[PDB]
Amino acid sequence: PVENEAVAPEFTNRNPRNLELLAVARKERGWGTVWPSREFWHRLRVIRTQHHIEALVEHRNGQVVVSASTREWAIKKHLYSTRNVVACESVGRVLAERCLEAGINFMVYHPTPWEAASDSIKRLQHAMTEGGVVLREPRRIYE
Amino acid sequence: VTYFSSRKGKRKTVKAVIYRFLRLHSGLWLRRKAGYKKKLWKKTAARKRRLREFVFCNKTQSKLLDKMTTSFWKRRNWYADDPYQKYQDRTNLKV
Amino acid sequence: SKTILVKMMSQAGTGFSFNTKRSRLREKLTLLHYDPVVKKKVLFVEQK
Amino acid sequence: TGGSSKNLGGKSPGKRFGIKKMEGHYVHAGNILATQRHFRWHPGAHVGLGKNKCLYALEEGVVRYTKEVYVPNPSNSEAVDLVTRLPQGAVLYKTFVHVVPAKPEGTFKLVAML
RNA sequence: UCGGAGUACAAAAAACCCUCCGAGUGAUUUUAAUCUAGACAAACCAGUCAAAAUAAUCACUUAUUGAUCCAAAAU
Ligand SMILES: [Mg+2]
Ligand SMILES: [Mg+2]
Ligand SMILES: [Mg+2]
Ligand SMILES: [Mg+2]
Repeated sequence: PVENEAVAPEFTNRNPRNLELLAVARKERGWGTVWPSREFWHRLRVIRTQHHIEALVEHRNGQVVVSASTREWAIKKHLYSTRNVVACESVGRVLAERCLEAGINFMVYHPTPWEAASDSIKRLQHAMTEGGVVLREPRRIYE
Repeated sequence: VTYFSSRKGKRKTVKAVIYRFLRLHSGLWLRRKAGYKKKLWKKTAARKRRLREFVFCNKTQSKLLDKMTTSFWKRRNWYADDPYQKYQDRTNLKV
Repeated sequence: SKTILVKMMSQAGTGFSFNTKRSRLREKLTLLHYDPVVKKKVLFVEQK
Repeated sequence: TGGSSKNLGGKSPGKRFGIKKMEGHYVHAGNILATQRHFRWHPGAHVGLGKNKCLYALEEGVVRYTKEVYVPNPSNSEAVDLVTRLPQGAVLYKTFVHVVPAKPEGTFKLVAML
């Protein structure tokens, strides 16, 4: 027929991003005497230092995929008073922007019972939502 | 068990085995689980489920139940609508 | 004190629950339970 | 002579608590790993915790044991305080079980060429 | 009969008219569902966990329980 006709039975998809994006990948369902729950593809992590606000996105491998920190000269020069709720909104939607560019629309966030009531975090989550990024990771298919 | 009867000289059957058990033609015997109608409000949903189920008996038992049953219950049976008829044959058994 | 076995009746159909109750009667028995037939969440009423 | 020994009911069977699978054992999804009355070993990656504190394997794999840092759930108060009063240099450690997945997650088969 | 320690020091098991403590239920609220992989345990009978698929807690917590048959009941 054609010299290109041949295909072969089992297809290799070599990129690590694939199965996750298909939702058919693995999470680690487990731990559960410990905290936080380690079941996720992507975990939003927010570290509040007495000085700087830092926001990361992590893979269960520990790798830091996309981050927005204040000590970054970009956000540093554009605004005032790092510890402000305003600066948290800012880091929030900067990480939103950078997340869409990285094409990850889904991550999980596990704040602390006391943390979840503070303004900085509510505004982090609002910045995230308006950014278009969905928290509460989609379920696994045939778990 | 009566090994030779009075009037016919045949071998009698124990009817109390015929009321609680079921013989498939493979030779597996099939029985209810003890205490399934008994004191339900005490037990967990889990235990209730475990109790409603039918189960299979080990070799020692099937063997014993066979000695208490005549040829007539070891017979091949085709019933109209027979639920268990799909279960009477053994498949893919490599011993 | 004693423990009373009570039989709850669903609003709809033949669904019947069986459960235990307290002599002193801390909390009178009225439930929100699961009916199999309509596959629903129901109000179950304490009966005998 | 009155021989009354005042003690009663020493007798119970043992519960066979202990470790069912050993490090480097192959496991199928659903096998109980170990069963304990108090937490001796905690569930790690791909190990589920039963309401009676059983540890069962979630994936198909190889069972591994590990010493890891222990960060109690902020909802569980006792452990929170135990973590609180420690001197400022020390962290807590525990033993965990893990399953290391063997089978790949799936395969892409060519069904039809149209 | 049933469960915690010891005896039985670190996988399991393990005796006595051995040494010591317990249970033949309370207190709530949130009414804690179906169906099925794989398992622990186990002479047998009974006991235990539990993914996927559909739509109980506190009281050391572990023990709070009785098989057939036969009876009464309603579904
Ligand atoms: Mg009664
Ligand atoms: Mg003992
Ligand atoms: Mg003993
Ligand atoms: Mg499920």
